[PDB]
Amino acid sequence: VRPPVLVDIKFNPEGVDRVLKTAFADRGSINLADPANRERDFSETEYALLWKPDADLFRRAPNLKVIFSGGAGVDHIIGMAGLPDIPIVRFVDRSLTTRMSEWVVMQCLMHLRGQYGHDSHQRRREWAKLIAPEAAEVTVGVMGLGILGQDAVAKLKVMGFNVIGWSRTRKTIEGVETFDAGELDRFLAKTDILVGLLPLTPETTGFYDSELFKKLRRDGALGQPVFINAGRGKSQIETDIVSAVREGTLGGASLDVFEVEPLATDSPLWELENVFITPHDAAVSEENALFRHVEMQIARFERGEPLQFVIDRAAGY
Amino acid sequence: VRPPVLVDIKFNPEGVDRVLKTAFADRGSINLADPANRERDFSETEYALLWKPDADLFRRAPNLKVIFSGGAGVDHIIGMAGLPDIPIVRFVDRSLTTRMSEWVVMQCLMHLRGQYGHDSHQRRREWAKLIAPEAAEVTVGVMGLGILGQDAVAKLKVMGFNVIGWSRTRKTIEGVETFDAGELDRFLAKTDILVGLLPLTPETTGFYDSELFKKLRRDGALGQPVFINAGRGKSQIETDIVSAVREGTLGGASLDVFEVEPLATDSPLWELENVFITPHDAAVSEENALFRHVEMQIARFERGEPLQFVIDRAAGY
Ligand SMILES: NC(=O)C1=CN([C@@H]2O[C@H](COP(=O)(O)OP(=O)(O)OC[C@H]3O[C@@H](n4cnc5c(N)ncnc54)[C@H](OP(=O)(O)O)[C@@H]3O)[C@@H](O)[C@H]2O)C=CC1
Ligand SMILES: NC(=O)C1=CN([C@@H]2O[C@H](COP(=O)(O)OP(=O)(O)OC[C@H]3O[C@@H](n4cnc5c(N)ncnc54)[C@H](OP(=O)(O)O)[C@@H]3O)[C@@H](O)[C@H]2O)C=CC1
Ligand SMILES: [Cl-]
Ligand SMILES: [Cl-]
Repeated sequence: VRPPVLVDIKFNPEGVDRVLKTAFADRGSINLADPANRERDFSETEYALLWKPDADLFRRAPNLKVIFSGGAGVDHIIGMAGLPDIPIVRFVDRSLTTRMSEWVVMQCLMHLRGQYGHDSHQRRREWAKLIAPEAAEVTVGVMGLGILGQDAVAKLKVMGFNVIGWSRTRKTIEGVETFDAGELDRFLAKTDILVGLLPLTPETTGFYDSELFKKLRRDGALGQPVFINAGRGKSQIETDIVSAVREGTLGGASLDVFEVEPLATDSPLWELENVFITPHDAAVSEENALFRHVEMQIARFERGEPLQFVIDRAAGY
Repeated sequence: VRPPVLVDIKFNPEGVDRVLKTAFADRGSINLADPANRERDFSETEYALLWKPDADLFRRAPNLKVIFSGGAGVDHIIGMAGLPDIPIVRFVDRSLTTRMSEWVVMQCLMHLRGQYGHDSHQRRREWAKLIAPEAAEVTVGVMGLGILGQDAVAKLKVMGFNVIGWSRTRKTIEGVETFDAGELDRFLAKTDILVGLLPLTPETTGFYDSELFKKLRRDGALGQPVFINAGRGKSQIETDIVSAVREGTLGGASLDVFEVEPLATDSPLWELENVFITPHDAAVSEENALFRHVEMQIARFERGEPLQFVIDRAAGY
């Protein structure tokens, strides 16, 4: 008999309860939201699925073999005291990648084509032809070339954009100029539409700021460059986005993530011209997908195969 | 010395005058907008570039070898009395195809992802996550599989949509179910998002009507099906689009073309929920592109090679 999987995830508790009815069917689960588990024995527990876990979890479950993040991010876990030296697996919803690429391509097209203007005129019953350059005249600079960035690059290229990429270690991608960490300024100077698909680490906290926006290409085919972020909200400085749009440093933005979520009602972003807001719904997983992922990794682990999507502790993502 | 090319195109006359300064540089042009050409001798004229030409042009220029349409469409020419039995070449701006595909993919994504709702909530400072199915769950049915439709199909497929096509003669396209003329009802019943890329002919006049909209798939992943048209406006019955959206037969629409252009200020379409209007600017040619196209076809013709993009007179497009 395999021991049940420990689950401590701060999502809709009623939703989690329901998924867990059919998850882990060979072993069951220990839902830490249930008061009947306040004094549960975790001595045999092998696997823990955690999202914003209780601080003393690792004292209670000292024999864990693998930690599974309940999210795509691991900032919620990585900084915890007493985090054991065991693999931490991030949630890579293999079906979510394509949905992030739908969002990225749509946002880039809406900026390329002038959706903001089209919609403003439509609401005023104004017939107003706009000029847009073809995609090939515009360079999209993708920051982050991991699971999400490499899919976005591929699809943006097919739509016709010139695409360049930036990552901590330079990638090799056919047809796409790619840059190392240290080449940030050069990469920004070539970029008309910046697409952010970075994890949140100390190095990427407050990264998208006034100074960065002033380095984007100023004499490109869109007139003024555009900032797009669907990575993590704490990577950007929103007051600097607001100032940059008002002063014309940025021609617009598309944002799915924010420093504080939900975005405050009084944020200036909501009504800023040429700014598109989605409420962190660009690529949210269907509720079972996390559990299917964890189950699959357990199966690999129990056949003696390598875990996938293991984070690099020293790098922080 | 080759004779100058006859040009009778009802566009901005000042714009046409300017392009013609550098066009046809080995022979010149005869601009019929110029009053100095009211009594010009066209006995030697070989080529005519026409958009909504004068009715007696063919009496004045009886020795024409080739007619070039000034537009992508040829409805403006095809019905004319005394139209000579010589090739008519349509304007296929080889660089416009990719721009039509940008528009089609953007519109399909905006309907897939709920841009209308996102934007409505954003304007009200409301944080409101929406559910959207992945593209693979939605079938886009492309009507017209010519230069524009085949490019749209390819790019929609890469974005992840299921795609099917319909044309007068069935095409063979790998990975895409394709249907013949007579299979329209079956094709409509499988379609969640209809994309119209048909020419205007008698058979396609008033084609997109109430009866057609009621045949689109009703139990699909978008809930209610969507109508998209960027072919010709006279192919649709706008009052039926309005009724279909109000009654819930259509979940929304995207339109670049209209029965009467510009779209009347009082049209209900402007303010209809889930309807996106662009003012016939999805794929408008840069002003020189027409002349470069005509020049290239003349060069082929003068080397004894076949003209390209010749219309099928019996079929009407
Ligand atoms: N808005 C949303 O709904 C969602 C947002 N996300 C967010 O997207 C992020 C990216 O996801 P994913 O692509 O799967 O992540 P990956 O870990 O696969 O890729 C991360 C990329 O970021 C690069 N990177 C990390 N740190 C730096 C740095 N300091 N300098 C330069 N490049 C850096 C990495 O470089 P290298 O390749 O050299 O390692 C890599 O290319 C996630 O961490 C998550 O926060 C995820 C899902 C949904
Ligand atoms: N909104 C805009 O700015 C623009 C609009 N357009 C419009 O787009 C139209 C399509 O352009 P393009 O793709 O280059 O044209 P093509 O002539 O290359 O293709 C036309 C397609 O329509 C199909 N078709 C024609 N009549 C019928 C019919 N009765 N039943 C079923 N299918 C039919 C043809 O079938 P088959 O393959 O069997 O011949 C073909 O697949 C143009 O005619 C023009 O009016 C063009 C450019 C810009
Ligand atoms: Cl964040
Ligand atoms: Cl029309």
